[PDB]
Amino acid sequence: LRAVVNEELISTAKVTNKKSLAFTGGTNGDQSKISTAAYLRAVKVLNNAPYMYTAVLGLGCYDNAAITALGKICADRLIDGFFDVKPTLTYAEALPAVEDTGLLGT
Amino acid sequence: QYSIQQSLGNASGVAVSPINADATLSTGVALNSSLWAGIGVFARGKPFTVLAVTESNYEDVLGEPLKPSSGSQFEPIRHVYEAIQQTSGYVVRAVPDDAKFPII
Repeated sequence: LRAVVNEELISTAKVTNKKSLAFTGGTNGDQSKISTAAYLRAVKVLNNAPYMYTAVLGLGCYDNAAITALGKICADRLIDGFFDVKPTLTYAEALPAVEDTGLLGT
Repeated sequence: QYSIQQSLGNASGVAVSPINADATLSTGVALNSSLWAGIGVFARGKPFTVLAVTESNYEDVLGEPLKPSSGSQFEPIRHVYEAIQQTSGYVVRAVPDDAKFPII
C-alpha cells in the first residue's frame, strides 16, 4: 500500500471504524497487443539499472527494435547476450529473420 | 558495473578500445655504448640532415617499413632494425630529385 494526502483539509479530518472495504476496478488489459514504445521504455529502464549483471536474455520478445536495443546494451556493458528468433518459423524462413534482427555485422 | 566508453574525451573515465584481430606490440630500450652511421632510403624523414634514432623512435622518426613488393626500397629499414638492437646511431636520408612537399 501507498497513500497520498491533501494538505488543505487534514487540519480538520476525522476517521471512523470501517470493516472490509474491498478494492474494485483494477484490471489487466489485453496483453497480447503491446506497442514497441513499451518495450523501448523498459529497455531504457534496464540500461540505467544500478545493479550489475553479466548476461542479457531475450525472454521471447520477437521484436526487432527491442532486440537491437538489447544488443546495444550488451555492446555497451561488455557482457554476453542470448537472443532468439520466432520458433514457429520454418527452416527456410529462419535465415532472413536473423538479418532482419539487425545484429549481423561487426 | 556500468557503461564503458570506446575513446577518451575530456571527462574522467576508463575506456577500452574494441578488440583488434591483428596487431603487433613492440618494447624498446635505450643504450649509448657505441654510435653508428649510415645512409638509406625511407618513407618519411627530413632529407640531407642528420637524424638521431633510438629503439623507441625508429618508427616515428624514419617511418613505417616499406613493403617488399615495391622492391629494392626495403633493405635499409631492415638493416637499421637489426643494428639498433644493441645501441642507437645516426642516419642521413637520401631522396630522388623528383620529390615535392605540400604547402597551403
